[PDB]
Amino acid sequence: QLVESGGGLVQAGGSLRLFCAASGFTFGTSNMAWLRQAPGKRREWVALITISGYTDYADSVKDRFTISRDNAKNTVSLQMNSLKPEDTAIYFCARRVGSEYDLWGQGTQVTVSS
Amino acid sequence: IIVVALYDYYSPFSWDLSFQKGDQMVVLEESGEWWKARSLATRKEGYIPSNYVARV
Amino acid sequence: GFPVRPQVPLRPMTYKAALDISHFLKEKGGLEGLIWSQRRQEILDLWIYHTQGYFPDWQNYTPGPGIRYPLTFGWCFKLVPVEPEKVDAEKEVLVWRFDSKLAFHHMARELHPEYYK
Repeated sequence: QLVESGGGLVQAGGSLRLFCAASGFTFGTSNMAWLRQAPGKRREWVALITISGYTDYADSVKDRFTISRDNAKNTVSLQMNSLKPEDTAIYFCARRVGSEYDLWGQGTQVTVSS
Repeated sequence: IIVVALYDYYSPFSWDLSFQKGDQMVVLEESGEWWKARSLATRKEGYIPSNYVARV
Repeated sequence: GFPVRPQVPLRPMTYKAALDISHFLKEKGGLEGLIWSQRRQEILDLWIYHTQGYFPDWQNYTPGPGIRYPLTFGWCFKLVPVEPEKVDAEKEVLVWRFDSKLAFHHMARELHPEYYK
């Protein structure tokens, strides 16, 4: 299982920190990612943290978001700064294998207002 | 190993030594076919295409 | 007296040449943000062939969809969707994007270790 938490109501310009606890499933040799899905729209890749702890981010997410992992707990986090209404979405964690996303959780709701 | 340039070589890259036909250079390193050289005139160093030069 | 200078000596791309050339283009602002195309990359690869002698067989990227990472460790550009984001990777429009971390992190090899044996 992949169970994310941290979601809530945020004012424009505010911050939020998301967290995922991962079960199964060999974690340490897994590339991990956070994605998000707005209503009606298509899921959008947001951040990636690689097996050897290397990171990458979408454009819309810049120098605002930060993805990190902690190997002792089978856990991955997403720090989100300077939030905007268009960041509103359900955010979920996933395992990336090659070009595809192997596993993914149901996610946690982030709602940003102004 | 002193060498002279058979042709002009202009490179936009900082790691290369640009030169003109005639310019003499000292070879510091025969590292394949791209050699590290130093210009006698300016003392600037850089890589050079070995087929652009001939031994003296 | 033949007035054309010879082709500079030929050689295969290395980590360090890719790093060096990536950084040159970064300083010049040469590729950043440019929409990728087969022809543009060919001009890029042939310019490196002509000026430096590298066989133009090195500038390959992971298959996507989404960001395409360089197979050649040392090359510090990746291709990023500019109209994100599609299911068919062949329909995604990409731009070159410099990424300093690609000098230290072989992203392609971590996502696609099968390419490396």
